[PDB]
Amino acid sequence: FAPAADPGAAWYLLDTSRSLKPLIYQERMKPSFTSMTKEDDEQV
Amino acid sequence: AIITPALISALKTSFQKHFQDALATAPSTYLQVATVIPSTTASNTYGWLG
Amino acid sequence: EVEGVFVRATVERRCRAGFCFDKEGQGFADGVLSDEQLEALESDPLLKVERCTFSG
Amino acid sequence: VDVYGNPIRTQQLREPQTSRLAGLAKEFAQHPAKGLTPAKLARILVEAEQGNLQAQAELFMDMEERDAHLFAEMSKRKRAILGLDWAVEPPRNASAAEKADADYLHELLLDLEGLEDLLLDALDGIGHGYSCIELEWALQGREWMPLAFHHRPQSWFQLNPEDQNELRLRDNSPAGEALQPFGWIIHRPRARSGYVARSGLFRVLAWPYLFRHYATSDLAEMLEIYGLPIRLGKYPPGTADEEKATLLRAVTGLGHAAAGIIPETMAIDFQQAAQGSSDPFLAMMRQSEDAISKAVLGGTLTSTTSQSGGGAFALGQVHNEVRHDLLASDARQLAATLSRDLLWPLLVLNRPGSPDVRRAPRLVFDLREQADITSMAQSIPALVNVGLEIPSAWVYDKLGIPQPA
Amino acid sequence: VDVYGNPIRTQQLREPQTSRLAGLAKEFAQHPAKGLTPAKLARILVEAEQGNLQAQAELFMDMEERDAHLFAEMSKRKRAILGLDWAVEPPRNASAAEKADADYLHELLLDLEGLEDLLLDALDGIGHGYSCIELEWALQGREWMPLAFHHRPQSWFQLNPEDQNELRLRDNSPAGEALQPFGWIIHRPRARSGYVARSGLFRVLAWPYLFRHYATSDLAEMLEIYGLPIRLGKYPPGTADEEKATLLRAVTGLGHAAAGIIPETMAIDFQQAAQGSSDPFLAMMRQSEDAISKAVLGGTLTSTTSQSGGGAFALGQVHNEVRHDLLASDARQLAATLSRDLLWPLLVLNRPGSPDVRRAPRLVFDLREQADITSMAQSIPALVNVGLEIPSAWVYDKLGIPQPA
Repeated sequence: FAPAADPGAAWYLLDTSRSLKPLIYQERMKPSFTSMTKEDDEQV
Repeated sequence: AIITPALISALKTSFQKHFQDALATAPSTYLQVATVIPSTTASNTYGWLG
Repeated sequence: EVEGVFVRATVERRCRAGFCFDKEGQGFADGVLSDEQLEALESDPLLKVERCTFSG
Repeated sequence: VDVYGNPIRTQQLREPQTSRLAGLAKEFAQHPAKGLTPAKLARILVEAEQGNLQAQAELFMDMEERDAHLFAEMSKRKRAILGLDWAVEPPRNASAAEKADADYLHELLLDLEGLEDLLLDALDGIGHGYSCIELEWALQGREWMPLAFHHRPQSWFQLNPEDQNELRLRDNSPAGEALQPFGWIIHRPRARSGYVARSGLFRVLAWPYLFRHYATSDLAEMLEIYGLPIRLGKYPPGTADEEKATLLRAVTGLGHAAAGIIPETMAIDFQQAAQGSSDPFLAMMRQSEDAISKAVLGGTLTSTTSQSGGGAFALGQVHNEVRHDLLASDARQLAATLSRDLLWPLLVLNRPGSPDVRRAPRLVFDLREQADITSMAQSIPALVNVGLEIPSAWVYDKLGIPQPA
Repeated sequence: VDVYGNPIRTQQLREPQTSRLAGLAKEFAQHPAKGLTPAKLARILVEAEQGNLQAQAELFMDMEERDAHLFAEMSKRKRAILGLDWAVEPPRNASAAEKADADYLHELLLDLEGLEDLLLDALDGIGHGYSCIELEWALQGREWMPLAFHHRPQSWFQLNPEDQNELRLRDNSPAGEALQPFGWIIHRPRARSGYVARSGLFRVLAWPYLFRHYATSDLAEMLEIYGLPIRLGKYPPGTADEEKATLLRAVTGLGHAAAGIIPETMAIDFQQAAQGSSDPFLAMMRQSEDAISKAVLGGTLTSTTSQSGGGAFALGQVHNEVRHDLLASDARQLAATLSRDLLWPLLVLNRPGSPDVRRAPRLVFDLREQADITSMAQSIPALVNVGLEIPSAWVYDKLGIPQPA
């Protein structure tokens, strides 16, 4: 169906990920974007 | 934008030396099945009288 | 897929004959041909620019 | 409850507040100092004013690491505090119960490992404008104990959108998260009057750092170019590509090579490479370093050095103006922060009753200045023979000698 | 158990942790300092921030070896500590059993060979940011003994992917290996507040080292080029290859050779070789050396030297500010590390019972500063004739004279 046999104790781990940058939070609060003065009262 | 990001690949790319030497030999096994006989000659000979 | 499109009725410098005037042509962020001419043609926009997925 | 009156619940003390934010512990600094220009620095500062303290904190860390003079000044300033003896004193005209509480707190602080590290971590707020240290609370039976002190990076916090003086954790939400009571020791020294974002000393020191960095980099480049002159070769029409390459290699290696020969039809001209001096660069570096010294430690001993000269009153001359003032200010602010954050939870958890907040014991740093023993010892006998009844308590306190027991 | 509470099993103490990692002992340093550019240094530092400490450790070793000024400063700083007398003291108001335990530990440390080498190895963490010393545990009957102290290179460790403050061995696995309890003495002095990777002093000192290296290499090259001028020969059309070679050899040897003759149709032009001075290079070297001196030992005695000038208070003037602070900080941190790592296993293995961790004896370095005997000896008689009852214990302690026995 969807199998995979991998080692875990080796110096390398299969399918290695890459957390290049953290989970930075991007926000649209108030007088920081135009969505809220020259637009509706929208925030993303 | 940038005209040719094609040629600027060399400068951007970084190195991750994590796949270097990420392997090892099988665990030693001759100890269980074989015994060490230290010697200092060119052709060691064993003798038994039966 | 090609990433790069300008579909906000935006202005870009396209040169027809002896002058460069507002027009939307290539409008892509990737190039494989006409790079020297694209530079003059692909001058980044004057006005609001927004990109889409033509996937052509 | 705490000093600020916020209700205190012992249920939340079993786990750190940031434990449920495993995302923070996996982050890496972005190093915004590399490739920094005055416009970028201005944008960073302005954004920090608006509640984006992450970039400012990372820039401050890079600034601390990359400048040897600034790092030495800050380390000296902090080590000045770290070497001061401290004691816990009971409130004004305290009663027997209050004296016992103060004594128990003093004994607890003496036997609490990691105090020096806590002081060092707290003193980071001098430059960063605010330092947050997370507490680990544990129960060894019936008495709460601070298991350890964890210093959390300033990049982990932000400003409240509804309040510019209140810090909050970064929990992916616009408003962040309020700081748990009794879970932190927040130290916010106040060099200048204003909001928390603008209160750091590194905000003052940023521009001289950039000036020095630019001057040093330019000097390094100019030293690299120095040496041989730039020399340009010229060739006549009808010189093929191979001959062009040969001429180019000859010109390239001519500086290292003492001698060479070319056809009379060619020509090589040796033009000035870089002619000047290091005087402007070094002048800028000296100006920036003097500014940093004055801003950090005062313009009487570091930048405009007090020079040599001993004597009985030499200690006073060197210390009292500038050095004593700065030492006392830093020590008093640190002591106030500690008495507010660490002493109070211990008093209100480890002891029975609800003592009034105004009567809490206060941590005091020993700011006593060494007094000339010889001059004063000469002076007393005349005064006592005259008839003055000088108390012995004043003498014992001022000399540092303890009263007989 | 240990101070951190981790369970302790005496089975694993028979063999060193790294014994089963024979691969480590066969490695050789890669010497990343050779051919080092600012971009390479920045990449090395950034990678070290992310858990690749091998390159950073090797670079730091090369930096220590290749810079004479930096090496001299670090050696002087460490030898300052190595010369301090030390003692083991019992906890606050200790009981008879605690006093006996402290006395036995003191006797054991006195008779333990290799203590000075252990202190020297631990002090490497000042520059490297962390030093790990492996312990060899042996049983001479019923009492455990540290057989020897082995200093393992900083290149043998890494950072935990899930924790940036926890070090681990390099066992070919992504997560490394956790450090065995009671198997190491880890010394991590804290000059600046931050993670372990950023905590080294060599991280601050790296850039001045590179500046000085570039300046010195450029000066050496310019001194090599100095001397004779570059002179270029020109030949007319119709000069054969043999004549070209003869002209080239003549030009090549003309500088050493006082005289030579050429046809009127040829020409030799003597062009400037390298005209300038050593002033810019030497200015850069002096700037870098002053920065290193300030960062290592303070900007009051080394870089901006305190100059000469004796006197009774000259010792205090030279020491108390800067030198005493640095000495006390380093000594206290080393003593805390030792009391945590070496004293505790001895107490909990070599003696019966389970003494409370808060009551463990603490190693103390003798930071007593020489006090002026003559001035104070003049001072006492006046005070005692006045009527003050100064304790003799304070006098004996402060003068260094021992109490009568």
